[PDB]
Amino acid sequence: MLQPKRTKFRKMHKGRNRGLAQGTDVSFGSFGLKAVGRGRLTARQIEAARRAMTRAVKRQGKIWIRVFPDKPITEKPLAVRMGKGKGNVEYWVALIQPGKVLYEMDGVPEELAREAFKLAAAKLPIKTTFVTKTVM
Amino acid sequence: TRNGRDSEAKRLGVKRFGGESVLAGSIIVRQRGTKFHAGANVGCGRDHTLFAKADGKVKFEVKGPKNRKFISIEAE
Amino acid sequence: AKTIKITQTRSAIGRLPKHKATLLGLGLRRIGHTVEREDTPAIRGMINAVSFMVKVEE
Amino acid sequence: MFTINAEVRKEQGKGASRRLRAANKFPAIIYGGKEAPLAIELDHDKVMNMQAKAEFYSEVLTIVVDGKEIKVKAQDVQRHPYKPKLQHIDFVRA
Amino acid sequence: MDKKSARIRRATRARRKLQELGATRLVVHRTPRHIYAQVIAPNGSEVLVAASTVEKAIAEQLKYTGNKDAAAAVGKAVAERALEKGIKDVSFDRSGFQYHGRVQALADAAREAGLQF
RNA sequence: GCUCAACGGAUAAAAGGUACUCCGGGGAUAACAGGCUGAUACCGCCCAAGAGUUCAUAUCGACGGCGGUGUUUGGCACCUC
RNA sequence: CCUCCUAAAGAGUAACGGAGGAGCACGAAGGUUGGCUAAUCCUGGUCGGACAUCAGGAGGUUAGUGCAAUGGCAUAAGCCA
RNA sequence: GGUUCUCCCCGAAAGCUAUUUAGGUAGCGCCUCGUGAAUUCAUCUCCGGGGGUAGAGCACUGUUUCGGCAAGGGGGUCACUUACCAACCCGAUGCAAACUGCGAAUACCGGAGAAUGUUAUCACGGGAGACACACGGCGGGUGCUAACGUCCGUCGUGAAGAGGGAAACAACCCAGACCGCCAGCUAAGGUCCCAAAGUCAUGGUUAAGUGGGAAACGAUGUGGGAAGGCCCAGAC
RNA sequence: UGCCUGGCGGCCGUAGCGCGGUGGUCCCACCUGACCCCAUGCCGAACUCAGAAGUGAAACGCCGUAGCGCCGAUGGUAGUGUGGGGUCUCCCCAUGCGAGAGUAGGGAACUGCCAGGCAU
Ligand SMILES: [Mg+2]
Ligand SMILES: [Mg+2]
Ligand SMILES: [Mg+2]
Ligand SMILES: [Mg+2]
Ligand SMILES: [Mg+2]
Ligand SMILES: [Mg+2]
Ligand SMILES: [Mg+2]
Ligand SMILES: [Mg+2]
Ligand SMILES: [Mg+2]
Ligand SMILES: [Mg+2]
Ligand SMILES: [Mg+2]
Ligand SMILES: [Mg+2]
Ligand SMILES: [Mg+2]
Ligand SMILES: [Mg+2]
Ligand SMILES: [Mg+2]
Ligand SMILES: [Mg+2]
Ligand SMILES: [Mg+2]
Ligand SMILES: [Mg+2]
Ligand SMILES: [Mg+2]
Ligand SMILES: [Mg+2]
Ligand SMILES: [Mg+2]
Ligand SMILES: [Mg+2]
Ligand SMILES: [Mg+2]
Ligand SMILES: [Mg+2]
Ligand SMILES: [Mg+2]
Ligand SMILES: [Mg+2]
Ligand SMILES: [Mg+2]
Ligand SMILES: [Mg+2]
Ligand SMILES: [Mg+2]
Ligand SMILES: [Mg+2]
Ligand SMILES: [Mg+2]
Ligand SMILES: [Mg+2]
Ligand SMILES: [Mg+2]
Ligand SMILES: [Mg+2]
Ligand SMILES: [Mg+2]
Repeated sequence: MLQPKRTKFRKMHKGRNRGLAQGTDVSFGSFGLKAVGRGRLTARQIEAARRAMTRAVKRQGKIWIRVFPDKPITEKPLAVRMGKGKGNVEYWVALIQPGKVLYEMDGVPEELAREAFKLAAAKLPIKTTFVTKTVM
Repeated sequence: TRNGRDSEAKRLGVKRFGGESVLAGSIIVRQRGTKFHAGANVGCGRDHTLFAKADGKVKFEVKGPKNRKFISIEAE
Repeated sequence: AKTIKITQTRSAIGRLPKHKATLLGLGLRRIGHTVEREDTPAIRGMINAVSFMVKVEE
Repeated sequence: MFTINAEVRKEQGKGASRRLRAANKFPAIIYGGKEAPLAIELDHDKVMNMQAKAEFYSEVLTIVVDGKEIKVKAQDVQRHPYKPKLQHIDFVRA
Repeated sequence: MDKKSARIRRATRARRKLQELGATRLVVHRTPRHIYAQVIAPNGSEVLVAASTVEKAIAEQLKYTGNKDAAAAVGKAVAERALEKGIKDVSFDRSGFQYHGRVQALADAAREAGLQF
């Protein structure tokens, strides 16, 4: 399960998730799983999808995870009123804008990479597309 | 432990912008450090406040090898 | 300069304060009020800010 | 030999470029040499099927701008964030 | 720091204060072999008067160009030339060198000759 | 010469109980019910590693995903003091 | 009471929002004149080691500032007489 | 809690600061009346300014993945070595309210000029009210980018605003009612009937009463477009 | 008038760094000597004084060179003021403003006052 090893600060303002993605190209492998949607990926969703695609390629080839869940998410428990300080950190998300290449793969035939990515995509809360490496 | 504290805003910043006619003594900029340095006809106070040493027009300029900000007073 | 005619075309109700200030600057009083003004860039600046609610006849 | 047909852009900017893409066309630039850069428009479908071939990025292409022929090389490509579309192409005079 | 850069650093504060005061300055330069003196206008881009040991007219009547006696000669020379052009009030710029020996001899000579500083 | 620190400092000088209670008021403000919300809850689905001798989907189903209801635990304080 | 963010590129701007600090110190740790320039890493060196002091090189203020933070600071505001 | 005749002009606030203060009060802000004073003030144009926000970026502060190179830590040695871990440095890839070697749009300050505006401006003096705000838009904090939630900023409307539209519906859209008319034109929104106005014209799509509630996901539903594989050496 | 050098400025990396070459009559530098003026929390390293046997090695100046820094379009993209709109956590249209990064390319500074050496 991915998570920052240490952080300058514990908690972070909600913020917004406007704009288009940076890192929209297959830069390490031969194939990629690109986000078409906008949303948050939790560390558990990222791991769930990583496990699915790894089992699929029978632990042959190489996998890259282009996303990192560095955003701390707080939550107020049940029977707790409003105020009295910001809630406690429970999980970590990665903000996802349309275009982000989430995962990359190489060392496997296109057909297999396509299936592995089909299996991982089902564990994600946002719409994805299969992408291939390009000459510029 | 608990948060909840903050200090009073110190009302710092530029008091007289470029071109403004000032009488000698008028504070041009209240700042924490020397974000702006005193140029010609401009004095520097103990709290790094820049003030007019002569009547005239406020002039902002970038001078020197360190590309620093300077406030000067041009005669009008 | 030459004279132009400006007419308020929409209501000032709900308009930004600056836009109401501009309509006062043109002397436009009510919807449909046509007014004769000198075609200078200052008058043309005012016309531009409140363009959506005035019609110009040159 | 890749032959691309193009028209000169009668307009420039955000508004005008977005209007081309809605009209199944896309802006592109030709620069390099002593010559002034030429702002051009391309048919999306045509260039899209061409760039599918690896040779497009290596070979010298000919751009036909109002009769005139211009030998160029694909310098840079701005692709759509997630769709299989082209946003803009940089062509350098060869 | 190397000798030259270290000297310029030592000279910077006084030169900036003199610039600020808009004072006419008598700039002294010293070398193992020679001693120089220039009277520079407040703008700092134009010389009003100058004298040194590289000048044939001064070096001729001196034993060695790089000693306290030569310095006193250059000192007397600038003040005389400055007074001929009406330049009376100046500010001494030691230019990173200590106000001592040769530098002092030049400044004491200029003061004697009639220059006011 | 005051941690007059409740720091524009009611006095030099001050803690509690009331289910024995009382008055003026408030739905400006809690408890019941309504309302908004739906995190929680309950119900359903998507993916399918695996269980099922053999076989994912007879019956189940991990890691994760999307909803529906207003229905529990709650949030809010809009209605009635 | 002080510092930063929230604060929407002048000022100001709320919550039982997110983070910290003050209620002192100093006759020099003040004034001025004159001078000086860190951190960190690599190489070599009695005891001596990952790290003490010494020498060279890289580095260029990331050091330092009595103390929180931010803005400053080489003409140093840093360090010495 | 209540506060009694009429007409006319103007017209708030629900904010800041302090308060044994918090549903009270005081100063300031905003209203009104009077006196005085400048082209005083507003819009726009041109001119003179400072930004560190949006965006972006990754040198700095942190954080992050892949590759390359590697001081150092952990296990065998009886200094040498290892299928481990690995800071720095180099190349590649991201992330930031409390990062910035970049950096807008706006906004704000100042100068000049015209037009317009019943002085709208400033000062002094008389009289106040008000310091429970609400919703909607934009930018945020908090909360679950939950609440007709809560807390700031900024604009609009309601408050204190009738008329037309959104079935009904303070706060949304259009629009600001001095009085009379059995005239006319328009706005939002509409034109088959209830119900004023097109069963209007032209060209397409849909067959679900979709229109007239809802997602991941699923499917030879159907319209348009560009390409491609196989095929009379006989494809499906 | 030209070439070279020193000083003092303008400007503040198109101006800096690196690499290669190059200069000593003059200037500059290292250099020689040190009792003394003056100096070292020790040291003539530095500061300083008296000089001229040596050398341009270092430094410094100049010339060359795109390895790095630096400057940098055009076009597109991001954002955003105003008006409008949607499927309204986010977008789109009209209009105005319009980055940052990257790309082509530029680039081995430019300039004033005074003084000294040399040459015509
Ligand atoms: Mg636009
Ligand atoms: Mg108090
Ligand atoms: Mg009672
Ligand atoms: Mg209530
Ligand atoms: Mg209840
Ligand atoms: Mg409330
Ligand atoms: Mg009720
Ligand atoms: Mg501010
Ligand atoms: Mg602002
Ligand atoms: Mg100190
Ligand atoms: Mg000093
Ligand atoms: Mg060592
Ligand atoms: Mg009125
Ligand atoms: Mg009190
Ligand atoms: Mg301007
Ligand atoms: Mg941002
Ligand atoms: Mg690595
Ligand atoms: Mg008054
Ligand atoms: Mg009150
Ligand atoms: Mg209140
Ligand atoms: Mg409020
Ligand atoms: Mg509310
Ligand atoms: Mg009321
Ligand atoms: Mg009705
Ligand atoms: Mg009808
Ligand atoms: Mg329906
Ligand atoms: Mg067959
Ligand atoms: Mg020596
Ligand atoms: Mg040499
Ligand atoms: Mg432009
Ligand atoms: Mg720019
Ligand atoms: Mg640019
Ligand atoms: Mg750049
Ligand atoms: Mg070049
Ligand atoms: Mg000469």
